[PDB]
Amino acid sequence: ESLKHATRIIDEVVSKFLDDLGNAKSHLMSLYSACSSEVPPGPVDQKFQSIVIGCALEDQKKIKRRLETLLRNIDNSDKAI
Amino acid sequence: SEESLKHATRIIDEVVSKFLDDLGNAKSHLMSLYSACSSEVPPGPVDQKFQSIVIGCALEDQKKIKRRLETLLRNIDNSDKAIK
Amino acid sequence: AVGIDLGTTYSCVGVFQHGKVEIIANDQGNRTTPSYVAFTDTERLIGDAAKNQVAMNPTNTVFDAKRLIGRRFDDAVVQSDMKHWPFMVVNDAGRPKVQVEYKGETKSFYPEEVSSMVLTKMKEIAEAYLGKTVTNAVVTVPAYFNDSQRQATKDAGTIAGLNVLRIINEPTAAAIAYGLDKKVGAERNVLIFDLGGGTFDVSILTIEDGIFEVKSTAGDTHLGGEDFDNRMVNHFIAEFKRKHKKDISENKRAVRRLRTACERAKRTLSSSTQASIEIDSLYEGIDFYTSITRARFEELNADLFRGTLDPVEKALRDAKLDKSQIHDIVLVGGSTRIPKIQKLLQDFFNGKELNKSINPDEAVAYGAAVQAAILS
Amino acid sequence: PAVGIDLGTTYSCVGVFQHGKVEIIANDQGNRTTPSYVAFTDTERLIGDAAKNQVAMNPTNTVFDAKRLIGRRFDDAVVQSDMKHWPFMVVNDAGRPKVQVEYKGETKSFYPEEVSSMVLTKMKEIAEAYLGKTVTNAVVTVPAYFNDSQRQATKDAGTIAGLNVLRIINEPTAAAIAYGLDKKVGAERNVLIFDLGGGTFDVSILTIEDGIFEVKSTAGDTHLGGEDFDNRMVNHFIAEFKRKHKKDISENKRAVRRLRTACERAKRTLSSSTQASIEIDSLYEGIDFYTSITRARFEELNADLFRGTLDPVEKALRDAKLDKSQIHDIVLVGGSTRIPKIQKLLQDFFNGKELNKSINPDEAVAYGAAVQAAILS
Ligand code: NA
Ligand code: NA
Ligand code: NA
Ligand code: NA
Repeated sequence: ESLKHATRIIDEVVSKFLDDLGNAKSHLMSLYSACSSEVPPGPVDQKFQSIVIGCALEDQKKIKRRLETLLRNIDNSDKAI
Repeated sequence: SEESLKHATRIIDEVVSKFLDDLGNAKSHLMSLYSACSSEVPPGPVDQKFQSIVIGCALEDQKKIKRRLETLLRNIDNSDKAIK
Repeated sequence: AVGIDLGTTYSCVGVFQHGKVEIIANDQGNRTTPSYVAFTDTERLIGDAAKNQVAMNPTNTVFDAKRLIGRRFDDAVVQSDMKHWPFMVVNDAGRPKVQVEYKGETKSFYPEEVSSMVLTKMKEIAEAYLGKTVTNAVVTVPAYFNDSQRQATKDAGTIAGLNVLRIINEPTAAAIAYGLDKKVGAERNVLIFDLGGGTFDVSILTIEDGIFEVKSTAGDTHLGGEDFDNRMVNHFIAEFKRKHKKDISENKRAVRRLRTACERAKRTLSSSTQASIEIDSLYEGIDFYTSITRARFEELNADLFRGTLDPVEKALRDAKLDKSQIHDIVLVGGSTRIPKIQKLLQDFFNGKELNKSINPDEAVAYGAAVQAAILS
Repeated sequence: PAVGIDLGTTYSCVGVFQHGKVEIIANDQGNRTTPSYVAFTDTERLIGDAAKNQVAMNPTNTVFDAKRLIGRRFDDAVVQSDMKHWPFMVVNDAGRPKVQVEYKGETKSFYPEEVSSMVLTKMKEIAEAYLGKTVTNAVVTVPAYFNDSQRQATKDAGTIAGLNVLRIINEPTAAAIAYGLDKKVGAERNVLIFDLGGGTFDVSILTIEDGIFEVKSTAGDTHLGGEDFDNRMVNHFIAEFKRKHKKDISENKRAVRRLRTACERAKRTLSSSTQASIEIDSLYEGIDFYTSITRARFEELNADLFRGTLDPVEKALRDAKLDKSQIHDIVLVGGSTRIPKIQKLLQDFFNGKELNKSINPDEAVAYGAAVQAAILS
């Protein structure tokens, strides 16, 4: 009873966090797709795409890489919890 | 061009800081639970109800629970480090 | 229209509906809310959240406001109490005020302002449950409160944006909860035995044709469940010294965890003749394990338990009644759950049955809710 | 509090006049204009920015340009021509065109005014989110050339969106009101409104006497705008990429989409600077696109189109029986009027006359409508 109860209170904090991880990921995907040369599989933040297409070449590459790394860290954090 | 890089960075920053804040609330929640299991002076709040539930568990369960909290706080901290 | 039991340590709010009373739970599902208020560098906290941060912010976490409400600073009771509180009490034109640090600002508040905050939380709790805005309420106070304390309590309700339909006596509310005012016969007597977490009140009421009259009151304003917990704590601190040669008394965190373990053990001893206490790394990495029987628990509190009978005898004398003249006995307050307490009172009244079917922590609020429905 | 809504072909804008000041309302993403896009998916109906963000993944169920169908017959030559540039389906329901899409797994068709009604709903909600009150009264604008049925259909679209349309006013009249041209002193004033947006060009001549407006003439090109200037750039750079790398990106939709976006950005930059860099990370087969263009080269690519904007000006003048020297005020509306060369050509045509342009050209119509809405309620 107690163990089950203590575990349930912890699982709710975790679940809520996993949901937030999910939100961050979907938001990051719309920004990453604006940088990709692939046909967008999901929504593309049109404003962000305009802005990045406007940056200098290497800054476009940096932004894409930063976004890729963030998505990887979000996934690593997801699987580790 | 230099302004575009700044505006682009801001948009990503807002997504990140938002997530980091969600990661901060989870940390505080877990921290109030962990402190309920710890014999150390609490740095912040201490969930009283959780402290009762824990103390009501078998000795090894109390150790289990505290161990699970230290792990989550660590994994949560690794996450905060990597994601800045 | 809701009924509120404004207790010294915890408060409860109920509402009459569907011909029955419903005791409303708060956000955390707790049917009672600590009468605490905390002031931090950023916010103000009320209830559980206030109590959960007591350890990190002791000097800015207020409680027992009810012990000051309506009193003068130079009151012998105030002067005595402020020597045991971790927060500051200052003099303001003969009026007592609590002084705390709130947002880097040294501020002070009147006892009734602190209570209005507790009432506000109770108001918000009731609103979340009913869905509508709650404004009408019946609030309770100890039967021994004077006009000054009653008015200050009403004002606290007013400040909280409530329309206090009436200020009624806690014991009267308990008697109403058991419908001891609706039956056949002539003028009857009632003894209310109220033992909470830190206060003990004995009241004798006489009910005649639906009309209530307080005949006498007695008790001990500093006797409650926490004292029975202290006796156990001291017991285990001495036990630990013997088994591990270590004294934990000067380790706040250790003492508090032990206290929490003792509270649970006490609850268990209310339905079991034995209880087990376990605490991971209580002191210097050492695990604390032990047990305690009901008999030993009773021996540890012997003088406190039997002492509750003295105020009963005093109340009887002041009412000019023989114990055989009491028609009903009502149990209120969480601590009335302790078997030894119930047995001592029952034996004192030669086996007379005790009114206790209503959750002792909610009876007062229950009765006030009923009265609120009648005055709404 | 009544609001003013510019129901545009490509984007819409809502504003409100309170405390003697017009406020152009930003949407949930902080954008002062909202795309007149409506999309249908397996689970929901998106409108505005969210609808436009997912056009690439859901092209056939994302509707736009509905305004171009208002008051049209399915068999009208312009509808058949426009249908070729639209990914979504248009069908003939008893002589009337209807956009058809898949929604929640079901085939649905909508009349053009119903799509407009959806956009008005979005604009209504944007306004309410800002005002914190219910928005019911509004003034909605329409092109000056709209007939009775077209105006009535727009009004009905507003009514169905839950709006009490106080009045349907002409876009050029709204622009004239934004500049307070109807509050000036004197005898008749002739005003020319030069409106060059993303996909349309309209010229209107209005006469104003004692606050009363009369449309004297209208001219323009329903298919000329900023997008065509970007188009010239896109084809130019596709040929340049082909010449330099021996690679034709024309069949890679994503590549073309990113290049188009780059050209649009470059075009905007050329309205403020004399040169722009155009760079795209891994445009085709990992090959970066890296070049630049001067304002002069941009003007040259569009020369015939820029100079062509004066023909409609001359036609409007001729039809209004006015000599160019009789125009008292010139108003610029539409994002493309920001192009320096266009402004210079127009200013020279009118012997150096100063142009009214201080008000953001993308917002002038909403602005004037907001002002008139406050007056009407
Ligand atoms: Na533990
Ligand atoms: Na008092
Ligand atoms: Na007071
Ligand atoms: Na509640």
